[PDB]
Amino acid sequence: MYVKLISSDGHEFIVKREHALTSGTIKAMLSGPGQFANEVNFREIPSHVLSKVCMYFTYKVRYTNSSTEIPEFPIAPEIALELLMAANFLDC
Amino acid sequence: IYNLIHLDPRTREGFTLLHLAVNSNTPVDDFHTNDVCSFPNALVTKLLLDCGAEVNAVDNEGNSALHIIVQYNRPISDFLTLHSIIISLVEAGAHTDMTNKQNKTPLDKSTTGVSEILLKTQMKMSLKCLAARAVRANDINYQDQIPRTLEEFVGFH
Amino acid sequence: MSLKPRVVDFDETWNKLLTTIKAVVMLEYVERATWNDRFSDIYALCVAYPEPLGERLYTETKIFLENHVRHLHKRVLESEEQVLVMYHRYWEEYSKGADYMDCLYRYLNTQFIKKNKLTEADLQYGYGGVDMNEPLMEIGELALDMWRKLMVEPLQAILIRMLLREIKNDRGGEDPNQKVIHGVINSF
Amino acid sequence: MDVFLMIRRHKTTIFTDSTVFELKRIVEGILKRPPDEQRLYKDDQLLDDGKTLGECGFTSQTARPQAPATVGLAFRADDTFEALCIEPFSSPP
Amino acid sequence: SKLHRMYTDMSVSADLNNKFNNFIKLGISFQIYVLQAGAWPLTQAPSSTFAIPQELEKSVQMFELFYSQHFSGRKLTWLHYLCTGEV
Ligand SMILES: [Zn+2]
Repeated sequence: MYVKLISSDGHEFIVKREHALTSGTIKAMLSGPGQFANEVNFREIPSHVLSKVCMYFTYKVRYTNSSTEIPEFPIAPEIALELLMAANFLDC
Repeated sequence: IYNLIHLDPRTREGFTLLHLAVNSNTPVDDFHTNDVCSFPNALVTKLLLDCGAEVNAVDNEGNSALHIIVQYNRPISDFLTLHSIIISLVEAGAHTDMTNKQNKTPLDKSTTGVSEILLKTQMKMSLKCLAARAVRANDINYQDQIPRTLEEFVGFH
Repeated sequence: MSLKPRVVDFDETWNKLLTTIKAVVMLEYVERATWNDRFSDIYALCVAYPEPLGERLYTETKIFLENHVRHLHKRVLESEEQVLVMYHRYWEEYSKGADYMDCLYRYLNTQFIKKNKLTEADLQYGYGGVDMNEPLMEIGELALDMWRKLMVEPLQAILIRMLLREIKNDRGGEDPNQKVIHGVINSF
Repeated sequence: MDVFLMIRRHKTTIFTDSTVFELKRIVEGILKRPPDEQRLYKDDQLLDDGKTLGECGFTSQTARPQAPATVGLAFRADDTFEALCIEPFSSPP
Repeated sequence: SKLHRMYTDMSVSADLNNKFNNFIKLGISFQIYVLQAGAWPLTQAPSSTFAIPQELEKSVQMFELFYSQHFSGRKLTWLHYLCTGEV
C-alpha cells in the first residue's frame, strides 16, 4: 500500500501507492520481474526535485474535477528548468 | 475524403477543412443556406476527424481549431452542437492550452460565458504543461540544454 | 545534472543492455537494482548530444529477436512429434518476455515510434500505401508479427494435421492434456 | 483530518493527510516501532500525546496541498528521542 | 410539438438516471427523477425554500456531486413537493 522512493541524493520518501501510480513510468517500472517484495531508487534524480514531484502527486490527488477555483502550484524560478527536464523521465 | 485531406488543401490565409467546418460558413447561398449545410455543424467535423485529419493543425494566427470554436457568437443557438463539437475536439488529443504570436489561451479568447465553463470541464492538468507555462513566464535559455523534442514543446507554451 | 543531453558509447551501452535483455526474455531472475539502473540507459541513448540513435537501436533489437527466433525454430523443428508439448513451453516464455520487453521500452515507444507510426485510420478506410518498407511499429507488435512471420508459417501443416488426428483420439474417448491444446489453439 | 503533514527523520520523509497519539500509532504501523519511544518536536517543542488537531493551532492555511505542514519527529535514541535532525536536501546551484 | 417533447422527457429522464452512477463507483433507499425543465409543464417555481431533512441531505449532496461531470453546463432544479419516500 506504501512505496519507497530513493533519490540520487540518498533521501528516502514513503508515499501511498495509489498516489504514486499517477505517473505511467512508475507503473511500468513496478511491472516486470522487479516486483520488489516496495522501494524504488533513481540513480540521477536529486532529492528536492523529487520532493516537488511528490507534492505534485498529492496536490493532484486532493483536487480531481473538484468544484470552484483550484489553488495554483507554486514554482521556484531556478528549478523550473529542472522540473521540465524531470517531467519526461517520469512521464506524469 | 481521405485522399483529399492527405494533400494539404490549405487556402491563402491558412485555413484547412476543420477550420472552415467549425466557424461560420459565409458563402452559403442559392438554397445551400436553406434547409441544408448549417454552419458549425457537428456530423461533418466528426466524419472529417474519423477520416484522419490533423487535429492541432497550425494556423498563421494559431487559432488551432479551438480558438475558433469559442468565438461562436450566440451559444444558445445550436448549443448541443457546440457541446458535442467540444467533446469531439478534446477527443483525439488536442492540446488544450496553445498560444501563437501573443499568448492566446483559448480560455482568454473565449468570450461566450457558459462555453468557457464547458472547456473547464474537459481540461486535464499535467506537470509538464504547468512547468512549461511557469518557465515561459520567465525568460530562460532553452537552447541545447534540454532534449530536442521538448524544444518544440516549450516553444508551444 | 545527469539528465542533460550527453555523449556516451552506443556499442558499450548495448553490450551491457544485451546481458539484461537475454535474461529478461528467458524469464530468468534479474536483480531489481540492475533493472532500475538499465531503465535509465534507454533514455540516455534516446537523447544523445551529437545525434539521436533510436533508429540503429530499433534494427539492432530486431536482429537480436530474429537470431533468437531462428535458434528456437532450429531447436523446435529438430524435435519431431514432440512439438505439441514443446510449443507450450517456449510460447509461454516468449509471450511473457514480449510483454515485459514492451513494458521496458516505454519511453522509446512513447516519444519515438508513435510519431512515425502509421495511423490506424489510413490502414482502414484510407488505404493509400504500397511502399516496399516495413513502417515503424510497437516493440510488442514487432515481436508478435515477427514470431508469426518466421516460425508458425513454415511449421503449420504438420501441427494442424496432428491436432486433427488427436481430435479423432478424443472422439474415441481418451482425453489428452486439454491445457496444452487449448493454449496452442488460443495462440492463433 | 484533512491536514497536509510531513515527518522528517534523517534520511527519511513521510507524507500523510485527530490527536497526536493517533499519528504516533499511524507511524508505528508504518515503521513498526513503538509510539511512546518516538515523539514529535514542533518547532523544537515536544507535543504531548493525545493533543488534538484543534489545539495544534495549525489549520488548512498551514496544511497546504502544495506546501504541507512540516513536522520534526525525534525518533527514539536509546531511552528517549531527543536531538534528532534530518539532513537538509541538496539545493540547486 | 409540446406533446412530442412530453414523450422524450421519460427517455431523457431515464438516461439522466442511468448516467448518474459512474463517478460514485447513504443508508436510505433512493429512487428519483431528473426532469427537463424546458419541456415539462411544471413551471411552478417553488415559492418556499423547503429545508431538506439532514437524513436526505447526504443523498442531495451526493446528487449534486456528480451532475457536474458528465452533464456540463446543466443546472438542476429540485421539486421537493413532488419527491416522496418511505419512512
Ligand atoms: Zn500544455
